[PDB]
Amino acid sequence: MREIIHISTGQCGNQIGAAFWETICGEHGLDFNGTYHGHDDIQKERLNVYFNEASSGKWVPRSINVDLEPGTIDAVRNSAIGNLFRPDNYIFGQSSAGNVWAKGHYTEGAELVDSVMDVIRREAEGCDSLQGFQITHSLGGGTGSGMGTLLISKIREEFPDRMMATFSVLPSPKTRVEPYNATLSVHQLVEHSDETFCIDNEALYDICQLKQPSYGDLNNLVSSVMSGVTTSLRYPGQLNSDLRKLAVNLVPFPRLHFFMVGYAPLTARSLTVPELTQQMFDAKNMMAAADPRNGRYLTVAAFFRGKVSVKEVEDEMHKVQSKNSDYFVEWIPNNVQTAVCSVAPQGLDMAATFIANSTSIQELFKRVGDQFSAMFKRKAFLHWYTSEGMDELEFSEAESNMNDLVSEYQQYQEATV
Amino acid sequence: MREVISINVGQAGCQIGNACWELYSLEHGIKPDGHLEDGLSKPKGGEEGFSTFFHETGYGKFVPRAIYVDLEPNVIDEVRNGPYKDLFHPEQLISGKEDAANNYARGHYTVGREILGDVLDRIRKLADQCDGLQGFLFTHSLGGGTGSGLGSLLLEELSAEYGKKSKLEFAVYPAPQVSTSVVEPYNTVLTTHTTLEHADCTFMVDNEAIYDMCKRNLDIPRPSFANLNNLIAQVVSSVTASLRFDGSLNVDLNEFQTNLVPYPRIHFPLVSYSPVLSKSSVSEITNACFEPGNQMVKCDPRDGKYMATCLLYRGDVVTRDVQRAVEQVKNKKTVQLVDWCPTGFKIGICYEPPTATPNSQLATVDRAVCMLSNTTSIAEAWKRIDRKFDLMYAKRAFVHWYVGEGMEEGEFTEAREDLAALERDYIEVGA
Amino acid sequence: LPEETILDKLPKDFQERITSSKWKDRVEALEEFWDSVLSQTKKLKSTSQNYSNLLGIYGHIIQKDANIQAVALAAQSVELICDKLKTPGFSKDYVSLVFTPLLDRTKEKKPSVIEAIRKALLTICKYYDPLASSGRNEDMLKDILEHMKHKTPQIRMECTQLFNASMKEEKDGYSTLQRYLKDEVVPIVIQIVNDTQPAIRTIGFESFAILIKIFGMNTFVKTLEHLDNLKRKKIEETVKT
Ligand SMILES: Nc1nc2c(ncn2[C@@H]2O[C@H](COP(=O)(O)OP(=O)(O)OP(=O)(O)O)[C@@H](O)[C@H]2O)c(=O)[nH]1
Ligand SMILES: Nc1nc2c(ncn2[C@@H]2O[C@H](COP(=O)(O)OP(=O)(O)OP(=O)(O)O)[C@@H](O)[C@H]2O)c(=O)[nH]1
Ligand SMILES: [Mg+2]
Ligand SMILES: [Mg+2]
Repeated sequence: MREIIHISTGQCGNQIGAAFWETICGEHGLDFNGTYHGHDDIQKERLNVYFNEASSGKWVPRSINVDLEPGTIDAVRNSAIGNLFRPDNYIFGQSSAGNVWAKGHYTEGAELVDSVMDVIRREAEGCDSLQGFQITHSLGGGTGSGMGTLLISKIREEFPDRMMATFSVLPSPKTRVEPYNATLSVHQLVEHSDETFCIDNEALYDICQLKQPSYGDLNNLVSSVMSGVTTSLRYPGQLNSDLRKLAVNLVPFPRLHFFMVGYAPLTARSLTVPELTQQMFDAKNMMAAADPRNGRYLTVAAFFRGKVSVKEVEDEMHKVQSKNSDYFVEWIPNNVQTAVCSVAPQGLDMAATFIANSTSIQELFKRVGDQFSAMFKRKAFLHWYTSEGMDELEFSEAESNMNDLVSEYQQYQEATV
Repeated sequence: MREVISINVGQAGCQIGNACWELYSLEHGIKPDGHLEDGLSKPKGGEEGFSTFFHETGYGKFVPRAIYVDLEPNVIDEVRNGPYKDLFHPEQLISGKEDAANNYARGHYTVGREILGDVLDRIRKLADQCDGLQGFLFTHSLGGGTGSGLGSLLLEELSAEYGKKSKLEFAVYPAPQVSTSVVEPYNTVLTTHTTLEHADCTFMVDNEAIYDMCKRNLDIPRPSFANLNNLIAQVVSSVTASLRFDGSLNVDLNEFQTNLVPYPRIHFPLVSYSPVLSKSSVSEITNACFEPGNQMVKCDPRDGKYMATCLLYRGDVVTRDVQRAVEQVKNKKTVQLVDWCPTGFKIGICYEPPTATPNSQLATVDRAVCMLSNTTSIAEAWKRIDRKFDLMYAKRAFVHWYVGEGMEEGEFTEAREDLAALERDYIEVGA
Repeated sequence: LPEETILDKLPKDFQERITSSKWKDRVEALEEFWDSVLSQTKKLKSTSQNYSNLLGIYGHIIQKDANIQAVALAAQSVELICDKLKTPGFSKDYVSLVFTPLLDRTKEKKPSVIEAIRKALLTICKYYDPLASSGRNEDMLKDILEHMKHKTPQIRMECTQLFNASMKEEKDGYSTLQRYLKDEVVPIVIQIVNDTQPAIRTIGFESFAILIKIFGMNTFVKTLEHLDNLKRKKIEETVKT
C-alpha cells in the first residue's frame, strides 16, 4: 500500500507538521475526528499512505511527534488537529536542546532516540509495504536539527532500503548559533537523506510580507507547499507515485538531492494556465532565497492541480522549456516531468507546485557558509558545543563538506557537451 | 493443438495485454465471463487456431493462455476488480508489493528477482496443460523498471528452461510525449543488450509513432495510454490473426523467424498497418505501408533498404486485387530491395474481418493490411535513443541508482557497445 | 617490566557515577579513571585480580549506552586492559564480556568512536585468533560470521573487514577456516559480493580474492561461474592485487 511514516521533530517541525496534517485532512475529506466525509473516490483511494485505519472506521495520521521539550508538543496536544493524533505517538523529554546542535545529536537528544524508535518500529510493523519516512524540522534549532539528523541516521541503520524524504526549514538572518546548527545538519543530510526540500525562512517571510508576518502565516505557506509537493504521493497517479520514483527522477548525483520548491498562485480574477506557469517559475514564488536564473535546472517535477486540461499544461510547460532552454542543462533529456491531478486544493480552482533540482541553490549554502566561517574563525560559542562531546574538526568537516557541495553544484552549472 | 502462451510484464505490458485480450475475446465471440456470446455453440476461431491462445476448461468456459506480471499490485488490481476479473484465473495474475521505480537494476538484480520463482512456476503450470507448446509472446516496455529488468530476466530464464521453444517480443520503445521517467534511455539500452540473444523476433513499438498516429489519424489532441493501446491491440491482433484463424503465411511462430530474420541478431522487423481511421481499398492500404506515417516506429521507410517482407491481409480480400497491388509496388519500383534477397515479398490472407471494440475511437473496416518488413531504417530508433544515452552517461548521471542496486557500472558500457554493434550490423547487412 | 594493579585505583563513587542517568557522570567517571590510571599503565597483574565486574560494566556501556563518547571511552579502556594484561591473563571469560558488544556497536560511523571499537576488536583478536588451528576460538568466529549477515550494512562492512583481517594475519594454518568454508563462509561471502551497495561489494571482492589466494582459484570455480561476469572479473582482478 506504500505507506509513509511522518516524523515531526522540534517546535518548528511540530508546528509545520501540524499545519501539514491539518491541511491534507481536508483534501482527503476527513473530519478532525478521523471520520470520512468526502464526496469523491479519489480522496479515499490513496488514503492509507499517510493515514491509519482504526477499527472504529476513523483515520489516524501515521505521525510521530518528537520534541526534547514538552512545550510545543503540549500546544499541538490541545489543538484542533490534536484530536486525531495517537496519544502514544507523542514522545517528549524533560530537558531542552537549548538551540545547540550538540544537545540534540549527542547528549539529551541521544537519550530519547530509543523511545521514539520503539514507536516507529511499532508503526512500521503495521504497514502493508512501507515505502519510506518523511521528516519535518528546522535546521536552525537544536532539537529539529540535532536530534532530527540523529534520528535520520539511526532510522537508516534499522531501515536501510526505505526512502528518506526531508522537509528542512533553513534559518534566515533574523538564535546567534543558527549557522552552526544548519551547517552541521546539512552535513548529515547530504550523507543520510534521499530527498531534502529546502524551505528558506527568509523566502517565506519575504513572500508573506501578500502584504510583519507571524510563524502561523509562514506555516500556512509551508503547509500549502507540502500539500502540493505530496500530491503525487497522495493521489493516483502516474508520475512520481513513490518517494523512490521521485528520487530517481530528481537526483542525477548522490549528494545533489537538495531541491528548491515553487508554488502558485499566491497573491492577495481566476488565472490562466500560462499565468499559473509563469508565476510558478517566478523567483518571487520560490520558497528559497535564491534566483533560479543564476543557475541551471538539472531536473524538475512540476505538479498541477485542479480544473485544468492536461494538454494545455503540457503545451505550456513545453513552451517554457523551449523559450527558457538556457536555464536547463542539455545533457539531461526531458528534465521536466509534468503531472496533473483533478483534485484541487481548498479553496482554490487550480494550483501548481514546482520541485526543482536547481544549481542556484548553492546561494543558500554559500550564504550560511559565510556566516559559519565568520563565527568559526573567531572560535565563537564553541564552548557550548565542545562541552557536550563535539570536536572542532567536526565543524571544519561540515564547513568543507558544504563547500564541496557548492563546488559540485557549480561544477554541473558549467558542464558542456 | 500448438499452444501459444502470452506473457505480459509491467504496467505497459499489462495494460496492452488488457486491450489485446479484450479484442481477442470479441474476435472469437467470448464474453468477459469466458463464456460464449448468446447463441454461438462454439467460438468463432476454431476448430483450428482458437485453442492456440485460449484454453477450454470443460464446463463451458474459455480461459486466455496468459500471464500478467508486475512488481506493484495497482495495475493488476484493476484487472482483479475490472469487468474482466473472471476472464483470467487468479493464479495467472501475479503482483509484488514494491515496484522497480523506473530502475532496470532493481527489476533485474533486486526486487524483480524476488517474484521470479512464482512466475516461472505458473508458466510451467500453463506449459504442462499444452499438448504442443509452440512458444511465447513477450509484451513489455523498455522504459520501465519492471518491464525492462524483470522482463529481460524472464526472457533469460525462458530461454534456459524452454530452449527449443520460440519467443516473439513486443517491446514498447519509449517516447517523450508520454514519458514516466528521465532514465528511460538507460533502461532501454540495458534491456536491448540482455534480450538481444533471448528473443527470436522483436517487434518494436515506438510510443511516439502511436501517439502521433492517434493525434493525426484519429484526431485526438492528447491521446491517453488507452488510445495508444487500442491502436496497438489492433496491430498485434492483425499479426496474430494467421495463428488464431486460417492463414496462408506466418501461421507459425517459427515462420516469422524463417521469413524475416537472415541472421540471429537482425530480428527487428518494422511494422506497418493500414487503414487507421476514426469512427467520425486494397491498393491504397498496401501502398500506405511504404509511407512515413504508417509505421509503428518513427522513421521514413523510403530510406534504408528492405531485406524481407510479409504482407498480412485481413477481411474482404480477393487474391486478384492483392496480386495486382503487390506487383504494383515491385513494378513501378519501390526497390529499395537488397540485391541478395531471393524471393521478395511474401503474402498472407486471413478472410476473418478486422474488429474494433465499441469502447474505443477506431472505425470498423472491411479489409486491413499489416506489413512486417526487416528494413535498416529502424536503426534510427536506436540512434535516437543512443544520443539520449550518451548525453547522460557522459556525465554518469543517475548511474549511482543502478550501481546502488547491485549492478556493475561496466554493464552500461557493454550494453552501449552492443547496441552500437547492432547499429553497425544493420547498416552493414543492408549493403 | 613491573606489573601494576588498577582495581584499587577506581573513584570511590565510580559505581554510582557510571550507573548514573546523567551522561556527564558516566563520561566523567570513565574519563577520570582513564586519565589518572589506565592511560599511565604499562603492565597489569592478573594474580589475585578480577576484572570481571569492570569489564562487564564497560561491555554494558559499549552495547546499550546511547552516549557514544562513553562508548568510545569504554572501548579504549577494554583495549588498554587487554593489551596490558595480555595472555593467559585476559581469559576467554573476559573476551565473552566485551567481544559481542563491540561487534554489535560497529554500527557507529563517527571516526573516533569506531576507531576505538576497531582497535579493541583487533587487540582481542590478536591475542585470540578466531581462526586458531586449535579451534578454541570458533565461538568468536561464529560471532563474526553471524554479524556479517546483520541487517545493518555498516556492521556487515566492519565485521567482514575484521574477518578479512583474521584471514590475512593468519599464519598458523587454515584448518579452522576450511571447516566453516563451503557451508558458512562462502554462502555469506556471496551475499556480500552481491550486496546492493558497491562499497560492500568491494569488500566482498576482497574476501573472495583472499579465499582464492589461500584455497586456490580452482576450488571455487563452480561457485564463481554463478556470479555476474563482471563480479567474477572484479574478483579475478582483485586476486592480482
Ligand atoms: N517557518 C517556520 N519556522 C519556524 C517555526 N518555528 C520555529 N521556526 C524556525 O526554527 C528555528 C529554531 O528552531 P525551533 O524550531 O524554534 O526549535 P528546535 O529546533 O526544536 O530547538 P529547541 O529550542 O531545542 O526545541 C528558528 O530559527 C525559526 O526560524 C515555524 O513555526 N515556522
Ligand atoms: N503504449 C503504452 N505504453 C505505456 C503504457 N503504460 C506505460 N507505458 C510506457 O512505459 C514506460 C514506463 O514503463 P512502465 O509502463 O511504467 O512499466 P513498469 O515496468 O511497470 O515500470 P515501473 O514503474 O518501474 O514498474 C513509459 O515510457 C510509458 O511511455 C501503456 O499503457 N501503453
Ligand atoms: Mg524549542
Ligand atoms: Mg509499474
